[PDB]
Amino acid sequence: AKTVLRQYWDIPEGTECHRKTYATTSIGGAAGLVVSAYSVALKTPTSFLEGVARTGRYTFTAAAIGAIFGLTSCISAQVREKPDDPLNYLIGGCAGGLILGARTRSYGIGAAACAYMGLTAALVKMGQLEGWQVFAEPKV
Amino acid sequence: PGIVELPSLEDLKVQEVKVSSSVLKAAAHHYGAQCDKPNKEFMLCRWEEKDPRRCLEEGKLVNQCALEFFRQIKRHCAEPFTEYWTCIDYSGLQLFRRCRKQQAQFDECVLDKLGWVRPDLGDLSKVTKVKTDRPLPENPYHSRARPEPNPEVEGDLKPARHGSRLFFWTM
Amino acid sequence: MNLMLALLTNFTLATLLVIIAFWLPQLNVYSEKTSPYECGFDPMGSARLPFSMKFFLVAITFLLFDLEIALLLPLPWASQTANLNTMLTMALFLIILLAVSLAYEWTQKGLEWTE
Amino acid sequence: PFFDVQKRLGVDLDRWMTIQSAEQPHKIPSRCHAFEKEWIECAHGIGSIRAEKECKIEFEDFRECLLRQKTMKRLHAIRRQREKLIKEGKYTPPPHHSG
Amino acid sequence: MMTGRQGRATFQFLPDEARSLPPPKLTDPRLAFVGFLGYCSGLIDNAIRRRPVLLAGLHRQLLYITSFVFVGYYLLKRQDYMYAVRDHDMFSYIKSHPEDFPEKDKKTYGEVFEEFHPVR
Amino acid sequence: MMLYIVFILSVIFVMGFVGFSSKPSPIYGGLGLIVSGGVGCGIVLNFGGSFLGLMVFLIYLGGMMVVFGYTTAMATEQYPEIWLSNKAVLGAFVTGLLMEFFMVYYVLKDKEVEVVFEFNGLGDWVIYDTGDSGFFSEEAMGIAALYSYGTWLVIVTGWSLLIGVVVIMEITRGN
Amino acid sequence: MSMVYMNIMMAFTVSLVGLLMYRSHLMSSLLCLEGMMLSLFVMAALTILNSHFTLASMMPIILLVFAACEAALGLSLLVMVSNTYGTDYVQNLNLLQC
Amino acid sequence: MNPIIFIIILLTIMLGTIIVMISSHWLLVWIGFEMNMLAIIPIMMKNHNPRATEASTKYFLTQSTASMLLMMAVIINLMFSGQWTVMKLFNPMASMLMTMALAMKLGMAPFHFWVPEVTQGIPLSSGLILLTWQKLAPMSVLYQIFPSINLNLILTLSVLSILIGGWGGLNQTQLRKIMAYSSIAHMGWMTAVLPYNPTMTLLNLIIYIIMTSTMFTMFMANSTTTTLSLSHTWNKTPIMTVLILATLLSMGGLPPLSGFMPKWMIIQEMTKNNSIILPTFMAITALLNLYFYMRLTYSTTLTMFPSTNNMKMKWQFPLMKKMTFLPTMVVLSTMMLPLTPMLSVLE
Ligand SMILES: CCCCCCCCCCCCCCCCCC(=O)OC[C@H](COP(=O)([O-])OCC[N+](C)(C)C)OC(=O)CCCCCCCCCCCCCCCCC
Ligand SMILES: CCCCCCCCCCCC(=O)OC[C@H](COP(=O)(O)OCC[N+](C)(C)C)OC(=O)CCCCCCCCCCC
Repeated sequence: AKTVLRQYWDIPEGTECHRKTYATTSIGGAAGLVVSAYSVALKTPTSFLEGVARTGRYTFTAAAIGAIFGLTSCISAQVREKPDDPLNYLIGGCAGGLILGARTRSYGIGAAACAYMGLTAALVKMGQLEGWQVFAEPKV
Repeated sequence: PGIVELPSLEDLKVQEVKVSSSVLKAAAHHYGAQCDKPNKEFMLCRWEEKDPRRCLEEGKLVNQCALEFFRQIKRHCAEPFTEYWTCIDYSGLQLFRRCRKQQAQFDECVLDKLGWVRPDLGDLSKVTKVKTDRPLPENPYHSRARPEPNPEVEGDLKPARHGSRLFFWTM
Repeated sequence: MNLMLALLTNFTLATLLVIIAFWLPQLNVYSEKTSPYECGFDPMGSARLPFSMKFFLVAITFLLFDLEIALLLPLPWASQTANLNTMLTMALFLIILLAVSLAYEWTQKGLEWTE
Repeated sequence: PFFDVQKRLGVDLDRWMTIQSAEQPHKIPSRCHAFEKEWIECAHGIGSIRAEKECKIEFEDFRECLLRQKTMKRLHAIRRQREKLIKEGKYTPPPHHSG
Repeated sequence: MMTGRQGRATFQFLPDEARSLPPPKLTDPRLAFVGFLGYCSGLIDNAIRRRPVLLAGLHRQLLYITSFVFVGYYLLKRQDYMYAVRDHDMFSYIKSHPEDFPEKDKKTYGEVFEEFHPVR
Repeated sequence: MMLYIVFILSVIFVMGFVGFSSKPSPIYGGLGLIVSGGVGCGIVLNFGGSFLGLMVFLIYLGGMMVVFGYTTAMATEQYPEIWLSNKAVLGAFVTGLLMEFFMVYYVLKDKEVEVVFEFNGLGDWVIYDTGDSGFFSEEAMGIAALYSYGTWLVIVTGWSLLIGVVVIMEITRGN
Repeated sequence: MSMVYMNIMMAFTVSLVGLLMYRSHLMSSLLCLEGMMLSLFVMAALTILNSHFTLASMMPIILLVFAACEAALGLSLLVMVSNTYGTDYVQNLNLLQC
Repeated sequence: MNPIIFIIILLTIMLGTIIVMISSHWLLVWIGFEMNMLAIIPIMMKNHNPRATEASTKYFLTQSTASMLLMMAVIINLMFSGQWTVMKLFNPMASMLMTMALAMKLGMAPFHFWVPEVTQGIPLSSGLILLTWQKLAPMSVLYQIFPSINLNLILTLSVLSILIGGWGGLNQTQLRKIMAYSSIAHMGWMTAVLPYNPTMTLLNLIIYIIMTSTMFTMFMANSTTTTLSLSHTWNKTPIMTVLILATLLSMGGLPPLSGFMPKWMIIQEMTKNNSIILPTFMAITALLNLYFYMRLTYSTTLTMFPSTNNMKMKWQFPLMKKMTFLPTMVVLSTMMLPLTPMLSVLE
């Protein structure tokens, strides 16, 4: 995951949106495969094709969310000519939330996902600019 | 890093002692009594120098003295020695027990014709002292300089200044 | 090399004897001939059914005692040490604890087979 | 150790087998005795933070003796090159390397 | 962080160097609070076993108070020793590395410019 | 070539592991662990430890003999599964051998392989020591030091085996 | 890290993957625990014998001693599981819910 | 079980743990865990019922697997450093296996599935050993190998433990399962501050043990194992419900109670190391713990649930349970915040 993230953060914001969409879609797809593995392991599918169907259902939901975020957050930063703006990630995060609603067939989850995924994307962008550390190296 | 230094094939040239293991074991007790000084000199060099390249000259005097040892047996005790090591050579374990009668004949020839007295039990295992002019190696391990220790902390132990200083605590 | 060749020869001779046994004789195979043997009457059930082990507790204890031979077999070499007082103390301590284990199981009816 | 009962009581419970350069039966040496001794003496009393950078030379030699990674790579190159020369008839091995 | 301190006193409750520090006063407020916790233990002991809380077993209540105060006194000696050692190392290190702790050039507010932010 | 005897024994060592790791009837799984124990003894015995190799084989021969008795009592069914009777067992068996083949194929072709660690395919003989010992076996002298040096090891292991007997009786008492 | 260490470390991984993928029999999984101990014994014996670490030569023996205790302990539990359900199947061990 | 055999097996559990704490050789550390598992299982099988057999078997399978991974780490560490000392490991792969082996033993997420089930399947007294004493040995090892532990691995396990422990505890009505998921969540706080200040790991462990031992002692007094069984305590031992209220509030991290100290000190060390997002997330996620502690106070002390007629017969008998150290533990688990600077003795 370190490799893909470094690829994503090396591409300047608002440029090469085809590449950034590839990076985010990879991150989302990998997340959907990690969820499928545990779901298949802990909730045994009734048949092999029923479990391959479940893997494809979760992996496509996560890949679509990742693809829409990178695409929507990259064109927004391109049209506005504002690369270092968390508002671009807020738009991208909410779009990913809406895609989750469509896949779940629930308007309520679409609204909630847009609100919280939008904030999270904005917070991720701020941390990149400011230098926020989630797993900070010990210093004292 | 660096090139491993090796002696030339001319530095390793020496007259070998081409005698089988049964010959050496038959003469071992007398060999260790006569050739002690060059032997113990070389054996001190190996343990102090820890490098076979630094003890080649001593290693040649081991060969030179072993040859002179066998030449003296070849001049006076040729026949008794041959019978002795032929009987030791017969056994799979090269046991001394089975050749006492032949050992006695070999021991008496050297005693009369050379003055060699067989070492007693426990003599050859003694730790001995050797005089040598070779200087004692100073850095046989080629160690670097050891890192300086952390500055030691010493002095009078006074009370903590204003207590623990943990948030609002006064003590 | 010698040990491996000695093993190959022993198991090659064993194999060739089996091969001759199956290919030299005249065979007349039919169903009743190869049915399982139960003294003349058909077996009542499968031989693969569970077979209760009444000495299961003694069999577990064999695993623990069989590991004492691994700890005790080095004793001939251990007796060559210069620390005989320590070596003899721990040799007897180890054997004694092996004996206390036997005494405990014996007294607690552990060596008696289950009814 | 979390609680150092050994050090205070003066009893050696398990320190005698922690390193391979310690006293051995019949003074039998380990193959990497010199390398371990140098790394242990270099990094004594200076903490692992400093030893990780100030005794890096001794510890890399010690690891070379333990696993022989660099020696085997060097042997591989010589052996691989010799086959290439021989495969194209460009090198005749000497007698003492064949019999 | 002080586990490997140079002080070669390992697995000792109170290293001998701790005897250079003043002991806690028997009227120490921290020691009085520890003694009070012992009294609360005495009363809670009576209540769970359904005894007159204040009166029952005065012999047992005294042993609760004494046991807490006794243990508390030594935990305070070790507590003060550990903080004394913390300051000893800190000042020694600052002395051993003067370049890392320079004396800043003093300035006065008549010389230092501070931006002014109106509140209007 | 006999220079690769240790490597050839280690391939059988893995194949035996795939035998019981695929988990057929424990009767056949026990056979697989005996083969691995036998070759494992061979591998250790070629590095200079004869006591260790013969001992582990001796301990696992008695270990699987108790397991055999426990399999006929508590781990048996009407049709004990072999490495071919079940797709799950057969699938895991073929997978194990294929990975063994690829690892063996690449190490003997490239003389190297990088999986977590970096392995060298020159041959196990390149790391042996060129000096001889004295009049003793170094492995035997180390094992015999358990009683002169390992006083603490003898006590804990001795106590563990004692409590082991007490515990198994307690677990199996049933009342 | 010779080519022998590859197979020994692969044997441990095979037995570990074998232990983490139960089929039905508790006895089949117990064999994988004893298989893992065998790999660790061989890997430790090789390293110790190759480095001429004399005193460490007893460690592999002490490793087998405590492998038997675990193996005996695992068998004792298998007896009680069998006495309660008539088989050693792990699917019966589900009365307790996470 | 013979009382003498119970005492001997109990001391063997302690000896295994004590061997791990005093050992400086990795082999002895492994021997400590093996001795500890050998003695713990018979105490789980003491009542000899199917649920106890399942709990022991699940526990044995998990612990046995972890000990195999720990031995693999020791041997790999031996191949790359040629020494057995119990200190920082010298290979990254050895660290991951040892870290994961110690995570399985502790029951940290995602190796937590056994903790809720083993605790439910064994008596309260055996559960108290499982959730308090069994944590000393693995925490002893982490305390000594933390310099080499991968930061991402240890912090990931800590965060998952705090999440899974909080969520799992919401859907539980069994006290042993509530205490089990609470334990998993608290393991996260211990190992989250480990890379930054191992002293605060000891502080949280000591306070967690005291509070946890207090809850089991009070559940043991009334032989209550369910929420509703505990809901009758107000009608038999009213004082016991107040002590449960104070302890549960303390376990939730509410000041001025003792259980606020470990959170308060852990946030301090992480914020000194410029770790701000994680302490905030950890503190907020801990509100999940405080919710299902509050739910126990509601049905235990702050309300009066329906009783049953036969309860009147229990009014005529005293509590004959030993309840050892309960008056002392309950005080230490509630009123220790004024003595917080005493955490320096752990250094
Ligand atoms: C580092 C700090 C860490 C903080 C961690 C915080 C953890 C909290 C995260 C929890 C998120 C959970 C989201 C669940 C969504 C469920 C949706 C669903 O299922 O349908 C429910 C319903 C639909 O369900 P329904 O159709 O069945 O009907 C609901 C009514 N009843 C119950 C009667 C049936 O849809 C919603 O109502 C969702 C509302 C969407 C709007 C959400 C906006 C939230 C914005 C934040 C709050 C605003 C104030 C803050 C402003 C800040 C300004 C900068
Ligand atoms: C190729 C390049 C494409 C670029 C696209 C750009 C991004 C646009 C993505 C649109 C996805 C889409 O289609 O959203 C559509 C979905 C619709 O809900 P559903 O679940 O489908 O309903 C299906 C219902 N049935 C099953 C009955 C048919 O939205 C939502 O749930 C949103 C609905 C709630 C409004 C949320 C806004 C208010 C909350 C926010 C407060 C901050």
